[PDB]
Amino acid sequence: SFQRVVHVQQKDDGCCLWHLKPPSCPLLTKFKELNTKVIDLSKCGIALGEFSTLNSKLKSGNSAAVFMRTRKEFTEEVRNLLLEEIRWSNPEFSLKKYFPLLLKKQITEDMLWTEKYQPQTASELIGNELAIKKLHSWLKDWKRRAELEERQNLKGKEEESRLCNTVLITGPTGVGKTAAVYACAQELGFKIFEVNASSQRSGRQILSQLKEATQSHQVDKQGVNSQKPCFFNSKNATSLILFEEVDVIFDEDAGFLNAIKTFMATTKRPVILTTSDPTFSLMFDGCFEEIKFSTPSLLNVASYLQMICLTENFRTDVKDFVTLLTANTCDIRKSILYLQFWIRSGGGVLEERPLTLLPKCDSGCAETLFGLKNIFSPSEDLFSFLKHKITMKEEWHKFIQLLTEFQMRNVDFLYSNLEFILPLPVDTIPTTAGKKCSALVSHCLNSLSEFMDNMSFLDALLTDVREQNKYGRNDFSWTNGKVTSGLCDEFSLESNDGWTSQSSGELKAAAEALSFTKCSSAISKALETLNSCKKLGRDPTNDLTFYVSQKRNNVYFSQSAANLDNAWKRISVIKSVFSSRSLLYVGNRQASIIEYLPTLRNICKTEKLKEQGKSKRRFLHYFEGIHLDIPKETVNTLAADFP
Amino acid sequence: METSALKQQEQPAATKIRNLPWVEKYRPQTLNDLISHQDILSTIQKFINEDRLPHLLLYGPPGTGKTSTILACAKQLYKDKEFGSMVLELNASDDRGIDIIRGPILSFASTRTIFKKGFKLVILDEADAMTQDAQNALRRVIEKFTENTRFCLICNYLSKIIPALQSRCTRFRFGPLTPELMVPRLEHVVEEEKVDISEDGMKALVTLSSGDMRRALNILQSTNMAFGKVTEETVYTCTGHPLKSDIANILDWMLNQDFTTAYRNITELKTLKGLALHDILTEIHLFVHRVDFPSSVRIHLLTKMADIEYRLSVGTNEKIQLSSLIAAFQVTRDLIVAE
Amino acid sequence: SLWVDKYRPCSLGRLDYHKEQAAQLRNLVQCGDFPHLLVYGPSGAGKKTRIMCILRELYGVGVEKLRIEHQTITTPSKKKIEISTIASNYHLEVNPSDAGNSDRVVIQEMLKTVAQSQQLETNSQRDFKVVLLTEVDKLTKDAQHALRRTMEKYMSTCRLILCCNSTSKVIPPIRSRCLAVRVPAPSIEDICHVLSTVCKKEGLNLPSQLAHRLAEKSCRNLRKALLMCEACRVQQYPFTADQEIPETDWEVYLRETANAIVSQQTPQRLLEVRGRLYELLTHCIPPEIIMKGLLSELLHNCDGQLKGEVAQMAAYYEHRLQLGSKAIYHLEAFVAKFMALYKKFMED
Amino acid sequence: IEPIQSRCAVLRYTKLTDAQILTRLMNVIEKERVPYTDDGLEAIIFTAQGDMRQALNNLQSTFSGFGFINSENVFKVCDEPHPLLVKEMIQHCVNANIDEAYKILAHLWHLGYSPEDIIGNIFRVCKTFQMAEYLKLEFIKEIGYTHMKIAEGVNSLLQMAGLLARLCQKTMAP
Amino acid sequence: KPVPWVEKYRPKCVDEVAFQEEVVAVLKKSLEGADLPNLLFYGPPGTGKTSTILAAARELFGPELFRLRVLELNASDERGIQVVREKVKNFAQLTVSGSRSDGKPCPPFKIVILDEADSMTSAAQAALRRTMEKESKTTRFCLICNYVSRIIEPLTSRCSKFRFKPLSDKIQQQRLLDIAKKENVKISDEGIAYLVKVSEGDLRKAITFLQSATRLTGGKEITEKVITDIAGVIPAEKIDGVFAACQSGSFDKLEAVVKDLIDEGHAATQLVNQLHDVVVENNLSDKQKSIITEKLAEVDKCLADGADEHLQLISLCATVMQQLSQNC
Ligand SMILES: Nc1ncnc2c1ncn2[C@@H]1O[C@H](COP(=O)(O)OP(=O)(O)OP(O)(O)=S)[C@@H](O)[C@H]1O
Ligand SMILES: Nc1ncnc2c1ncn2[C@@H]1O[C@H](COP(=O)(O)OP(=O)(O)OP(O)(O)=S)[C@@H](O)[C@H]1O
Ligand SMILES: Nc1ncnc2c1ncn2[C@@H]1O[C@H](COP(=O)(O)OP(=O)(O)OP(O)(O)=S)[C@@H](O)[C@H]1O
Ligand SMILES: Nc1ncnc2c1ncn2[C@@H]1O[C@H](COP(=O)(O)OP(=O)(O)O)[C@@H](O)[C@H]1O
Ligand SMILES: [Mg+2]
Ligand SMILES: [Mg+2]
Ligand SMILES: [Mg+2]
Repeated sequence: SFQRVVHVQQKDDGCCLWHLKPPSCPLLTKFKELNTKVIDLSKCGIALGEFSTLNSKLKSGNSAAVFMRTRKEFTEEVRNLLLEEIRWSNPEFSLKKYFPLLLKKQITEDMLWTEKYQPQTASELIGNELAIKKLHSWLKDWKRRAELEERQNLKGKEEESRLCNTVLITGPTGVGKTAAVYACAQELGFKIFEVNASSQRSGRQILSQLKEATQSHQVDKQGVNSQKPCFFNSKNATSLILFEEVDVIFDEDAGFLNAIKTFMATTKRPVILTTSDPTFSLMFDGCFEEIKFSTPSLLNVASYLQMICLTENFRTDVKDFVTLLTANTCDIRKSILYLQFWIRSGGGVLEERPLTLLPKCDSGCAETLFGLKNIFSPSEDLFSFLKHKITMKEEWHKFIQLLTEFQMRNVDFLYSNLEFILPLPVDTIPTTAGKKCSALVSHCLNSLSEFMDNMSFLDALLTDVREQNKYGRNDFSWTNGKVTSGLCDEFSLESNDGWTSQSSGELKAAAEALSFTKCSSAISKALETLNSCKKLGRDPTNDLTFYVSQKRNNVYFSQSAANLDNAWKRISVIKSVFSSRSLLYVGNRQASIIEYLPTLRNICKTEKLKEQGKSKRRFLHYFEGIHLDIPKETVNTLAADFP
Repeated sequence: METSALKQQEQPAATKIRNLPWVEKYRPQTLNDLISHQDILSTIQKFINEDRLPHLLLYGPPGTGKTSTILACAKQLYKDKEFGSMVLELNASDDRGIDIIRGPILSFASTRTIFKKGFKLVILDEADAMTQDAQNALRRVIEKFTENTRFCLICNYLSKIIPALQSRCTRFRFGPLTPELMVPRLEHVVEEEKVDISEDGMKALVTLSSGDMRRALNILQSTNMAFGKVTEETVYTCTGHPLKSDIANILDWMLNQDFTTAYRNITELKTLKGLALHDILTEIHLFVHRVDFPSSVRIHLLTKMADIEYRLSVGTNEKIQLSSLIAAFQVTRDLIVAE
Repeated sequence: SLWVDKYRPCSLGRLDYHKEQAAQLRNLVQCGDFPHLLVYGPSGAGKKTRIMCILRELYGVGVEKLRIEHQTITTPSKKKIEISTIASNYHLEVNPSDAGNSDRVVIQEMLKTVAQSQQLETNSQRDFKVVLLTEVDKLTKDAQHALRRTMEKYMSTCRLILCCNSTSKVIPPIRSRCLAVRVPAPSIEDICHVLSTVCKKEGLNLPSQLAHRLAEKSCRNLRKALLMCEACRVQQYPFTADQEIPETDWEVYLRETANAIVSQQTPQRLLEVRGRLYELLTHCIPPEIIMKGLLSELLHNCDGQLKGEVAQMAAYYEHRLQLGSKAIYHLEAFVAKFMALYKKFMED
Repeated sequence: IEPIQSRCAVLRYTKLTDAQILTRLMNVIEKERVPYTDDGLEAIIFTAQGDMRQALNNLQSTFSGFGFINSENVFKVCDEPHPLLVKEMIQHCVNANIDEAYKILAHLWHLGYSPEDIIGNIFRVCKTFQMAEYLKLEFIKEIGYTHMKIAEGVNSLLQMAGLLARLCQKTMAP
Repeated sequence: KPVPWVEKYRPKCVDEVAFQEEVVAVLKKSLEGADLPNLLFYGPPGTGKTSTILAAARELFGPELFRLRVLELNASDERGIQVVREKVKNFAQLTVSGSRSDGKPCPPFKIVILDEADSMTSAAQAALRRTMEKESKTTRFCLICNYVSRIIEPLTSRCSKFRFKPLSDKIQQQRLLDIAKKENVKISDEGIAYLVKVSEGDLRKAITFLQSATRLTGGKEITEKVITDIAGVIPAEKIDGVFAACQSGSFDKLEAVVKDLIDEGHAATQLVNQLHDVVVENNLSDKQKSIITEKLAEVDKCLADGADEHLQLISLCATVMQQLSQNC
């Protein structure tokens, strides 16, 4: 057809703007002629080493250093010296009660170290002591009940006890929930029937295949009973059901929750649930005894990992496993597996360190953990590279690759260790000459302010690799943050961009490295004149030193410049006080925190002040007198002070 | 599913008595009939004739002739009696997830041909719209079945293809047509179609097209059938582009008068022509490098208009941004004029 | 049940201030076809009290019998996210901004659940279920576009009551349909009268000048005034003329940080202020609040010439903070730039 | 997901240093009798940023296409914006010549190069450019700002020329 | 049960929209041939583009087939254009047989009225171009915008373009008087004139604000206070107080003024709009106007970004105060 698509405009006559003419002023009539002549690229050839780090000379013999390490077995005296060294490193560790156990465990291998050093007894576990004693007491009571039932059967031919038939265990990944369950079961001779997420566990399958495990006896009661049937469908020992990763429900697992609720109702045998999802304690409807595994103490697990290193006849230091644990968030499974991979590869660096508190130390685990040994020469050290002046192209490329390897994880490396990396003294927390000293302090402060301005620029006006606050909001918030990973097999089908990830990573790494180089160079040339002020008699080093916490000096480097245990106890405090019945309906969130929480802390502190004055007892009863049901531990936490 | 029959008889579908599809009137047939990118086409034909055809990655702006080129290569490589048994073409219209790679692609690349022995060809139009996991499977299908079959991926944006899929192929960019060799096509079609046109019409046609023939012929036939004549005014009216005289008067108002009178005149002309601030900024930017300004003035103007074009995207009030655009010139060049 | 909740008005005739506003709202709901209500005003002006009042005047008395439910839904990137929700059989209230930049699901699919629930439920009272999205100002642009198309599509099944502190981040097609309810912060005498009524209903007799001091210290925030009155009741049984108004504890922490920055000018003090600011940020206090508090605290010490420069610096770095991700960089860089400006100002 | 990383040992692979890709490229060339010059070596190493697969594929493509390994053939097959043109961009902007820099960038834009690979090539050349450290830092910062502007969706000639003006003005302003 | 006012008194058919002469004439010529081409309407909001296209759809079809044969869609969907293209494909694939008892059978093509077409990226615009070319003879597209320059060359070249000049103040005042007398609302001319002034020449916002006021204050007169507080417009006394505070040169009263504005619940974007509208039409120097307008643009970018209102207004007022007191 091809009808006329007429541009119709209501062009009325007049208005002095519809029919315009080019201006008569000389500026807009002096159009410069366009030139298209660029330089010719055929004449100019690209020389070697221009756009890359190509050099004519090549290093030979410095690299490809094969280890061929044949570690001599330690004798008794050197082993005892290492034992006393670790005991002086950790005076609060019962290091004598564990070393025969691991020595018996060690006495051409086809085991992972997780199962080679598997704890047979719950007392061999490290950390979470209250939780494992609670579990052990619960299972001992279940054994006593089973033995009493057998006694009643042999003779024949429950609010006060409050024996709930199920424990639900929750904690972080790899803290040893399954290790605790298995260790308790082997110590008291139970028989675990495990249901994993790797198996098809639908409701009709699990009830028709595992109900009579609870309802009836075991036909085999003597002999091989410490064996673990993993349920799947394509002295006497008592049954014990265990559900590993209960929070993982697929569409194939149809009606799993109703099935384990029927198991809840109609059991006569212990039922154990293991999950790492904190929200599953709220969603599940049933009666169960709750056990929480906290994150274990860093020094205790570090001593245990040093210990696993000792029983494989290597010596080492505490601090490297401290930062190794920090990088893995105190995950014992990840640390043990990487420790196995690292020890069985023959070690990284042979450096001797004579400490009394002898073979050579094996420091340098966290450097190879982050892949920093693939960037640097084995002679190079990280902080040695970072403190000195970067001038060559290859050192620049090493700096960029280090920062890039730290930028994909959204970790600010130079920022977190800014005190230990600047050429300035760092100490742990416990007149014309004055004009020049103040000028030096001013120059150092100007350099610091400039660097931190570029760092703010980098966070604000530069793209990050991983999109921050993607599922929760920014850090230190009590809305949520328990974003469990996906649970459906359907694909993401997202339209994210890929180029702006490694492009932005290179960009942020290069900008951070250049800004830090500028700042460190400025600080260096500022303190090059500090000798003149020292000769003048005035020492501004008290105003130039950096005060940093004790916990950040226990590591070689940190991935964070704050305290996360502090933030964890805070977030627990707001979540616990604002889960009470009356204050659970304050919807305006920001208003709720900045108005209710400081006034509540003021009320708590005033209440403690009146209680310290030997006043009447009823002054304790304002919190109970307004029906404000807050637990006493959080009231005591609120009544201390504001940090 | 399907969706190929509608296009397949959509291409030979016309009234043939009244409609005039000038874009579809002149179409290339073979490699010797696409008079553009002679190096690319000769390279592809040399790859075909030596039986050394590698995985091709045809990328560039749309309308440059990638799909018709690879259709000509497929028709010359395999005859009509075995075209369907040896060539597998897919687009992004049949998008069901990432199962398209594991479906027809994996089954077709993992078997021999049926009737006549030879290497097969896979053509994937709009491969940048494919998801990252589907492309991560397509690279493995490419890697393990490279000997039996070759892959030709047609895309518009090169950045949306993963580095591995790029690194398994050789890249060919269909660049825009230099205006010179483009103009002979326009004079051929006007001499055939008996159209009144001036040289300003040719300048506008080669300016708005920016190196394509499809939208060029579209603009040409639309302006011709709407007005009967093709000039600068009629083309920029039919296209509804910023007229050069209007941008010149805008720059005159920002360069001569005071703030308020320039503001009122610009706002009146903007509501008179329906002209946005983004197109004003683009055309004023093209205008800045032609008008003889000092280096500092040019730098300051370019920085301010880049900032305003960024601010306009996040969705602020365009009125304030327009007044700030006036302010960007009132700060420097009217002060220099007063000096 | 504090005085901010035990004595919260639930009827439109109980509101002592904004009586014309309350009468207008009552007359609006007497028509029975009220639109989406975009209610704005500063925090503590009483927006939540007003929307509960119009809910009670709209529905029956059953909107007081509320329940708490957690909803878990699937991301388009195939991840499960859980979020709390205060809901009833008559209305549902969901905060959508707890999902970061993924607020678009909590906008769209949650509204789908309310629509299907209203299609399932029938009570012969009203033909809509009120969906209350508190803190809609913090929603992203993509989420607000999803919100716009959902109000265009779901208008005959549910009615939307948005509550915000500002209509700046709100996109203009949203405000083009929602009825605007500007609730200004009530005046000093309104706070004094509310405090007098609350204290009389509690069996106490406070003086007028203590109520005026409390109203002036609260900065026209009624909830803060009520909480400070409750704390003063904790401190002393009689409302004395020398009753010390309970100062906000993180506010005086911020004031001590202000004395820390203004007192000594050295990078060691900069690190100490950095540590204090980290400690203050770990208390989940939003960064714009410390930004405004720091501005108000240091603007006392500067002269009249430095105030404009410090103000523009604060606004620029606040915008950098809002664009950015880690607030600590932008905040502490403002500390550093103010430190440099102060040091180069008192040296000459 | 975090449970697998807990259940594994995480080994990190880095981008290959240009010496390594040069050595294995020379191994392939000496095993395949490829005629070459050092300019072609630098061009191939540039077109493959630490990517051995891309280097080998580009080398095979130019040897199958033109048969000789120099810079001109490699950039005729890889078809990137030419790094000498981008080096002349950066060199003009060091001298604060907005006219020549915008001349060369208008030439690049009219050749059909997208904004994304143009700013990518500008960053890649500017990373190894010979200038002062502070000017390199400010150049990198402005390049990253403009690159995020291209990433967010605004990608026109005006943004490119604006970045050119900012890079020029960083030299003429203290 | 009832409908909002804006969709109630829109014209039922063509030729009933006033102030437009050639647009309705070409529309009537296209309707007499029973063939609407691909249509593009551009003009400022509250002018009648949506009313004209809806009236044309009602005229060409039957009212019982009016809703079934048109599809209203917006281009600002958050999931890209994949959902929009699949919706258009679903609408064009589905065909509903229709019959009119008036004597004219319905034309076969379906109508997709797409709003906010100028908020569309070039890739999405080319995708829409290929979608329209796929359904050229089965679905005629409607594109609604204010700025035709944002629409790229191919869709703009293939569409019949129509300009909608906004209505004068007298015409919209007369129409609002007709609305007031039709809906039994007691109205003075001053209130309608102030409604026209605060709607900024948009009839849709004026009608919406009138309906909002007559439902907020039912059975009562419509004063200026309710219109001011419903339209969101800052009072002029507040703006003059801001100007006097910046002219004073004292920062303390400046802080007091912005604290009064913030605590009154006044939006910062509206304050910035009124401040700019007063600044650009005053006797200030061009340098002062330039610097003030640049700061206004930066602050409005910060507000649309989502920064703090109080700090942004403090900074803008500090810049205005320094610029005004620099000459003193
Ligand atoms: N506290 C611990 N003491 C000693 N070894 C431990 C400890 N926690 C974990 N392990 C080791 O880590 C291995 C695996 O621990 P698991 O119990 O499987 O982790 P988990 O608690 O189940 O967390 P999941 O299953 O990954 S969510 C055990 O076999 C031990 O070798
Ligand atoms: N070099 C050319 N010279 C003349 N006409 C051309 C040329 N390239 C393409 N065309 C026209 O474009 C039609 C088909 O080109 P396409 O292959 O669709 O373009 P394209 O490069 O593949 O970009 P797409 O298809 O829009 S993604 C041909 O039938 C011609 O009418
Ligand atoms: N000239 C006119 N004749 C008749 N009614 C008009 C006229 N101008 C505006 N209106 C009415 O004003 C109201 C709003 O106009 P609409 O057409 O719905 O929206 P608009 O003018 O397209 O602006 P948008 O949709 O926001 S871009 C409708 O009720 C129209 O009937
Ligand atoms: N008319 C009134 N009389 C007494 N107290 C009121 C009145 N209106 C509001 N309040 C109190 O003021 C506080 C304001 O808090 P809220 O309702 O959350 O408003 P916002 O959402 O603006 O912070 C409420 O806790 C309420 O108890
Ligand atoms: Mg486990
Ligand atoms: Mg094509
Ligand atoms: Mg409309």
